[PDB]
Amino acid sequence: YQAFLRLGMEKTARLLDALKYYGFTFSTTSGITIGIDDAVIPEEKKQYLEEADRKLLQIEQAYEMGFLTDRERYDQILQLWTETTEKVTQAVFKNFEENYPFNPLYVMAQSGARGNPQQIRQLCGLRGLMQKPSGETFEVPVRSSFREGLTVLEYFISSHGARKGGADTALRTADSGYLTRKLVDVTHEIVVREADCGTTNYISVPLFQPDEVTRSLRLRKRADIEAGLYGRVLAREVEVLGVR
Amino acid sequence: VGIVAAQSIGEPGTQLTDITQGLPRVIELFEARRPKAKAVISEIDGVVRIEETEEKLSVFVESEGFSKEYKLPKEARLLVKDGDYVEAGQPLTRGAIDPHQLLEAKGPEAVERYLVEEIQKVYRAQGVKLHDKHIEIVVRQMMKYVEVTDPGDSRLLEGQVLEKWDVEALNERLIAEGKTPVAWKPLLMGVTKSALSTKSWLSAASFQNTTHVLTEAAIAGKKDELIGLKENVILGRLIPAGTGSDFVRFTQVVDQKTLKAIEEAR
Amino acid sequence: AEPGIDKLFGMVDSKYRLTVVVAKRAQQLLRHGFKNTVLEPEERPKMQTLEGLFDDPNAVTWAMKELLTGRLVFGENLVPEDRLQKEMERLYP
Amino acid sequence: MEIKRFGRIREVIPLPPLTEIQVESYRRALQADVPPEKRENVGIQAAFRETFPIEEGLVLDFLEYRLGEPPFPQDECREKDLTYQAPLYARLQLIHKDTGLIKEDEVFLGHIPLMTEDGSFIINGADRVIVSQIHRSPGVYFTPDPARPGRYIASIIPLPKRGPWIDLEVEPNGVVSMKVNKRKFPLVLLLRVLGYDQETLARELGAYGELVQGLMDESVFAMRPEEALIRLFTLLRPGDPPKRDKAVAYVYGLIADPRRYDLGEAGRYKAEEKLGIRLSGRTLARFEDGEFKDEVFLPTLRYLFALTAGVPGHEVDDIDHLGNRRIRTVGELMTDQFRVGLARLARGVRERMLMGSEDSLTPAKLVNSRPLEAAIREFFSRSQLSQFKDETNPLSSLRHKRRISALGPGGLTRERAGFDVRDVHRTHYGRICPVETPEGANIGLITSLAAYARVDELGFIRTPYRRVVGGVVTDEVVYMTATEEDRYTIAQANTPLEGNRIAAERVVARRKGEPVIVSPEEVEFMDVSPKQVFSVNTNLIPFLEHDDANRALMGSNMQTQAVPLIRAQAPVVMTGLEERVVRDSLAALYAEEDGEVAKVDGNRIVVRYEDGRLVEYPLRRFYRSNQGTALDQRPRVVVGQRVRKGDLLADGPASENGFLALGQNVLVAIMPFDGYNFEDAIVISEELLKRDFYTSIHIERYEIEARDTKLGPERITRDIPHLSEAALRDLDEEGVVRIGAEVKPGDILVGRTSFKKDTSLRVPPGEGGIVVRTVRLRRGDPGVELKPGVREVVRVYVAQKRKLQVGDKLANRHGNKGVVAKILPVEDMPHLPDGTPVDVILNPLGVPSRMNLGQILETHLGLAGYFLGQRYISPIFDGAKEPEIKELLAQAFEVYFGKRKGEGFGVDKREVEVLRRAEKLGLVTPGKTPEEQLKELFLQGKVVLYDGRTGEPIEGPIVVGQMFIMKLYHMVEDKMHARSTGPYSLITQQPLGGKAQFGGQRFGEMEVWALEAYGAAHTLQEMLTLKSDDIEGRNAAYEAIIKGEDVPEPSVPESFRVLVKELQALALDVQTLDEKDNPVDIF
Amino acid sequence: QGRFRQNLLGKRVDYSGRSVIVVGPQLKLHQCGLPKRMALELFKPFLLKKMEEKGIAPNVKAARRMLERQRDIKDEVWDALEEVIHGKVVLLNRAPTLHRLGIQAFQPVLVEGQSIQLHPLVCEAFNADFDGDQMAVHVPLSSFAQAEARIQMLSAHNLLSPASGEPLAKPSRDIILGLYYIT
Amino acid sequence: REVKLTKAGYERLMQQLERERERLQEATKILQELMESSDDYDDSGLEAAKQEKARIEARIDSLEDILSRAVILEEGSGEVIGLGSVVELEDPLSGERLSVQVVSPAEANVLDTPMKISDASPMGKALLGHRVGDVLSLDTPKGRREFRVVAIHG
DNA sequence: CCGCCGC
RNA sequence: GCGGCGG
Ligand SMILES: [Mg+2]
Repeated sequence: YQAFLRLGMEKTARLLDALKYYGFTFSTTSGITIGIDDAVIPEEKKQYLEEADRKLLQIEQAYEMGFLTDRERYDQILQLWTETTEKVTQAVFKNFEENYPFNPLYVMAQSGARGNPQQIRQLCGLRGLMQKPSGETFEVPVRSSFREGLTVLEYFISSHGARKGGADTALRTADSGYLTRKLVDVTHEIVVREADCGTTNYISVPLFQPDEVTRSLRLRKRADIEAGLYGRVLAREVEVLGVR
Repeated sequence: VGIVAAQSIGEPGTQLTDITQGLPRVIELFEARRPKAKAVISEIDGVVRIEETEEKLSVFVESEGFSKEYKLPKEARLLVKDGDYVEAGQPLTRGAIDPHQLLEAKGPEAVERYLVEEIQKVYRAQGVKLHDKHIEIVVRQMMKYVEVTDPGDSRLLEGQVLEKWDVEALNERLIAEGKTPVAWKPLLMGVTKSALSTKSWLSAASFQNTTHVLTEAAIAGKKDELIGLKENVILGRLIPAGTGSDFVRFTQVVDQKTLKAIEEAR
Repeated sequence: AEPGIDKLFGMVDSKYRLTVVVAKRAQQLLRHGFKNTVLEPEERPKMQTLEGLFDDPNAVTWAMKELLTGRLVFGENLVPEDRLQKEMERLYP
Repeated sequence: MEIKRFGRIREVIPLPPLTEIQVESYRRALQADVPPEKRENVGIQAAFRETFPIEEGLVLDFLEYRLGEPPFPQDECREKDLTYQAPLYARLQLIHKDTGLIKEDEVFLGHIPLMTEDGSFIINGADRVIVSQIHRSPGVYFTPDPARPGRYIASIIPLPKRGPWIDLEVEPNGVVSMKVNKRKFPLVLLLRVLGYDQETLARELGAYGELVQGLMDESVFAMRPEEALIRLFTLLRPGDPPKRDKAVAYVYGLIADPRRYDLGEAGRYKAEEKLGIRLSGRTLARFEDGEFKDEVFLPTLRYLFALTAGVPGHEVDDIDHLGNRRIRTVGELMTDQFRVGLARLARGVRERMLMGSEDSLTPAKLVNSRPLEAAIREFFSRSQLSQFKDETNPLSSLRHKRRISALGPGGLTRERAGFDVRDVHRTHYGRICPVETPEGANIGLITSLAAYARVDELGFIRTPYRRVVGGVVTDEVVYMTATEEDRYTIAQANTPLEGNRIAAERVVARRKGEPVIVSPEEVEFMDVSPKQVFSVNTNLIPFLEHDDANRALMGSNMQTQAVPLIRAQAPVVMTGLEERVVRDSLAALYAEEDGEVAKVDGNRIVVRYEDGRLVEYPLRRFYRSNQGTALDQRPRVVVGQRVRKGDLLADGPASENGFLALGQNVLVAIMPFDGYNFEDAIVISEELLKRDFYTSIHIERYEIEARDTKLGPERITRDIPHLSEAALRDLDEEGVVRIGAEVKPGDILVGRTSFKKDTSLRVPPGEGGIVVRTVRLRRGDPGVELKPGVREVVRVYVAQKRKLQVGDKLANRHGNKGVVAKILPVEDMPHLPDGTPVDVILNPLGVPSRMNLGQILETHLGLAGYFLGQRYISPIFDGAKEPEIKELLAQAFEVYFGKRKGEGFGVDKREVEVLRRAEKLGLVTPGKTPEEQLKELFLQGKVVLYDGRTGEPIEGPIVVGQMFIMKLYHMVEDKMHARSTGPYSLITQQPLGGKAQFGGQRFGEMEVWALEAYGAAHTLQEMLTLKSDDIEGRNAAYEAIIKGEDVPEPSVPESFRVLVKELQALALDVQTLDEKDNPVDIF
Repeated sequence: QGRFRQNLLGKRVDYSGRSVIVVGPQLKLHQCGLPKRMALELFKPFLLKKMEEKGIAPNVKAARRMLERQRDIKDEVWDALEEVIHGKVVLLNRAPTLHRLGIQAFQPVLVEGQSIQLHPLVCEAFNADFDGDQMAVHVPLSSFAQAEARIQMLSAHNLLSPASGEPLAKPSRDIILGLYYIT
Repeated sequence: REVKLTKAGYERLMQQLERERERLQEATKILQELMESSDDYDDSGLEAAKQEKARIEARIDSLEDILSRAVILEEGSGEVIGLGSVVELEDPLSGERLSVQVVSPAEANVLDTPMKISDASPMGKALLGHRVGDVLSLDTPKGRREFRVVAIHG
């Protein structure tokens, strides 16, 4: 982006090819590959699962006494894992950051290359919560990692989700850019022909967002603010922090 | 730009699979509609006051002398409370809003800004990063038509192009005297209907019904001013946009040798 | 990418403008003969099987190459429509 | 090669007859192998008894149905486009009111297709498959109400489609709601009709409900009993005679509407258990004694009131539970249409009872095979269920042979409603693969069935389990019905056992689709094997346990598209089913009984059994598969060999040695190259092309007909009207092209002449090859069905060798799919310390995002097998484990590096250098000897590899191994038309194609926009003009280019012109105008 | 499918072609790998003329027969083709044409085989991976069409996305991977 | 209506919303990268990232709902067991001591110091409205055990 | 959405 | 228009 604004269009094209060339070469000589051992399981996984496991017995003994409602039991257990799983997440990463800075699987993920934190976790840590047919997530988590054999049932259970996702990708894909269609229908006559139109009736782009937690003025996210102001033309002049 | 905006908004639609959203929210938004979970907007701008329980609750915007009664079912979720102010078109219920109502209460400059943002809302939550420019270009066309309440040329039950009226009114007060004000009412037609009833006949002959379109365009000897990609496509002529751009379709190249050579012809 | 496309863009008030000039100019390069150039001396385009790009490979390449320099002029209404093509045939064999 | 398998879960019983679905279904469908004395009770015969006892007085009864002389043989049916059907007739006797006379005789009523030993059919020429079907098994269910969260509604559903859809609902306002076919009426109204009196009714029904105040309400209509039958009739929408015309009521009685499903288990099962108890007859049928008996009605409501009252038994029925889902086996499907034909025939015969002179009418006068034939024929050739047999490779056809579809009749399931059905339901366990479903629209709706999944008496896919008593596991297996499985606490097979005794305290089990940790004392049933959880198709992926279910699918489906390679190699690492697939599929040919071999021809194999019989087994030499793939049987037995019973005599299409093989095992380095394996590209070593590693044979069947025009018969001769002799060489046989000739694009394959001319089957642009077989059907047809007008037909088979090239796409069983980007010279591709170079280089990057470690596993084990020279068999969830692999890899280090020490040399300066970067990487334990180090690095599954281009190592061990990869039915032969100009439609002016000219890609508006946006003015103009409609534009364009000139400027597109006129043709007057509003001329 | 809906809904193009795409690592965003054999047919007319320009053929009809059945045409016909394509470019299209980048222009560099070599960086623009996806290619006939095609339509000129001002020539997985390991 | 929480409950829940906010911003990035990735498109990547993102957004909505209209009751003093009250129950026979604190359904958490039990919880229902000295029972899977409100503490 | 293959 | 596959 910087190169584009700074040195011009085609020159940037040159740099891209440049990066493209080196990136690739260095890529081949770097010697990066995947091996089942490359997906390293954190020693603490056996810990956090045990810690969470016993913790599950407390929740059980607590209901087998009559303290927690049928529902409370459930919600509390999910919470148990929802956190336990996230715990194991940062753990695997902590292990790579401190011990194997140059892990193939890891390096791939960190670098904009490939892999996603959530996936990395399904290999080294463990993919834990997969929901039932309807939507209500399962009570038991998928204790395994892909590194180790994902069990018979854990697999089956996980199946439900993969299928719902496939169905979703279907009817959503075949929509055939339906919107690209209608959009085009109402904007297919809009074009740019002009001389600085004289009418100065402008739109003021808001820099602050109202309520979500309650009434409290916040600074709209960096992203969104950009979206509304980037490449725009100021209606009227504005002295802000010292610049005109 | 028309295209470019339509495109940038369409591609992303492929990944948008109580309150309801996703593509449907995008279709509901581009199409002026009454969403699933409607939220009663406040038509009057004053302060708020409630009346609790009773098989029905009630939110009341009252001030100077009148209060706009809002019936909030015993199963609604209202977040404005007994006490403070509420501008026209402010969410009195929780959830989605209805454009038409919001247009009446607050006004147009609000509908527009509502649509734009409420649209972005979905793409943002879906990772997509598209410039507001585009949602704007579209939305603008959603209100390029207005109704008539005070006539001068044609009768007051018509729905015609907003700008075509800025021409009538401009020359009715400016060039030719007799200030016959052409009072109009901003109209929020849906994206689809904006298209449906798009001024040029050529274009109509394409989607709706080719019979009706030509029928009417026949009677009033219609002159299709060739501007717009669709209509001009049929002509098989160079599109009014791109290189066809009236701005550059006519450009001449000469060499200092032949230029002084035209002076040699003089 | 392209040779000084940056420079080119900076010479026109609008993108599409560039294309038009570029094109029509390529037209004149072949229509009124292929010698209607302005930078044929040392430093004219070229190919690699032999040095024959000196005659007629790609027209546009020339155009742009010629426009990169302050030789040609382009405008909304520079020269009367018909008179242009008449004078050109006369001074170019 | 030694074969070592790591299975530790005692696989108790062998897999069932994989194609049993179809096979047995047809056998029992039409019991034609055994006599009528013990003739069946279902299929054919049942459908017969159904509509046979005819009563119009007339009386025509069924005796015996016999059939069995197949007009012609299989192959003949294929070469002649003939449908392989059996002749079917039956003895029918007509009894007369004149008790003293009767008539027996036989009438042949059409031909019915037969089932092949593989399980496929042969309709019009080609082989087709009748796929299974699923639906709401005609029964009675109770589901919650739509909007009103209040109470639930009752449903009564019985096929066929003619049968009424009944529902039962209770409303606030008042009483019952029983809506049949778009309308509702009082539930009592009918009750009264039948005999249920206010008194008796209320008592037994509301003895616990209080709703009853709903039924006993008639104080006006409830005091007239029969009259209520007439009352109900008035409630029919149509105005009709109130004279007791049971008719529409006769309809929902016993005959048509409800069901004739076998009495006892068909619908009754849904009865007895689910609700109520006993069934009388077949359905709510009893129109006997003036009064009616409906032992079904009150119960349905009798459960409604129980449902809304207490827990008499909690019946909330889960629709998708396979226990209320039946699967339609071929048989039921064919039999179904059969009884429809039976009905259609029974229709005319009754008409022919009043139509003629009494005894003057006999069999013929009552029977016309017209109905039944069109009936059956229509199903096999028109029903949306019978399809082309996907035979890319045996496995493929086999899956397509057993997959279940939801869409079909339309009365079972449609298109726009499926989010619910698409999910893999709880009950799909062992009954439906959760992986076999296809990607894209139509997902989860069409899927192949499980391993041991076998259809029972009436559909409900049953699965096998192992009853366990106390801490003892048994071999006594039971095939449970989806519903029955919920009653028990079943446990997994992974449960450690000491023979028959469990081994752990907290031993996993699943109550009802719910994971629960149970005790050894509560384990009532155990899973047979992990296999049963998936399909055959899936059961073929090595380390499935390490592969994300989403990609596993891609992996299963990809095998279905594997293409037969000349050199077939079984996977260096197998699942354990490869043997079986080739076996129950009928690719290879086995030996029936023990004996010896006689002749081992390359066309036939004759063996002598030790019992006293010598048979000649011909081998389909080189046959054209449905998908155009080679199908040859290559004898693997030598002359005079003592063969064991059930031993491979010859190998099938991809099954070499008797194992299934599709693609080959190649040495592969898993690293990144320049960019040749960028997103999903693959790099291949020219070395592969050299040993014809990846080469498949293909055949294209071009067909030409000698049509009979009223302008003069199109003769087929060597006479080529335009004077060529150089193009008439190959065409030596007067008319036909000679076998063994080389046909290139544009040569004449077959000649023909027609009226004002040369109309000859030519080699369509693309390619041809070598003509290998030819078929001509002249006048005196032996037993072929030549369509009308069709004088004679000519078929020409052409084939060629497919060597792997850059466009081709391969992929492994795990899901890594990709196309060949560059074919590298062995010269400079990744070679190992010892001269051995790799075959293919997979880009690492495609493994993390997608989750399929399974491949990286297979590769490790595959590495051991290379230097250990051995193939392995790793079970689904029970296969090889990470420790055992490292063990075999350790063995492999002594072969790789061991021979290295003796041969005379040590470590390279290169090997040492990569070891430095490896220890600094944390792959090797610092401080150990290079020898020791490399071993530890090899065990990781990574070795050292030198560039090949530079001879310098690739800093960092790289993993390598034998990965089993296949070539897909994707040749680039179907992927590239290059059109400069040619034929245009004569109706619309479009560059359509046909024979010599390719077509032009469409441009659609979706792409025009693309252009518009760019500001691509002329580029767009060009696409709508010079390239499409301006007949003068494209003309000037062509010319100009011929001239090396500058294309002319566009004149008004004919579309503009054509519009002005179309507008002139009517009142409308479209006039084009100038600057100052004045005229302008297009012409 | 009437007549008013005819001029818009679309149709098939002359001078078109389509094939399976394959990654071309060395290739620069500027160019694109196109199969000579395809180019031959694609640029047939343009080739014919150049054939007469060079003694290879006496006339057009001759040049045509010359390509009617003859197997190679070796270096010379090829020398001519490669000469005719000099600075011309072609367009490429991807399966669903979603945004303006759905079609980009590249300079063809003749190559062996069947597949079409595409630049890695543009693989993001056209939703296109190499598991068998196929792209269609077109040719700008007019010197005006050619102009716009290579000026405002070429790949290297459309770096930024019209959607957001963010780049679309972003380095993908492989490149990044390398660049990172080295820094 | 109204949701009641303790000052401790408020802080705990408020912080939870904060943490979930950072998680939502991180799940965002990932999703954005995937959508622009489009290399090995149409796979688990998107559906997974979007699904995870959803589970998050849901916990956020329920957190922002409860926190926007909850009341705070300052009850360190009083006698009867009410919301916020930390009771201690002693099993008669065995003399087993138990520490519990009844709170609104949203504050419940078996992981807290005194086990936070829902107001609308069986055990939570039985305890509300009683004082030091009281004796009561409820149903339990193994049977029914009565406890005596040992003392009521702030 | 675009491309193909066949009654 | 029906069916099958690919992106
Ligand atoms: Mg793809």
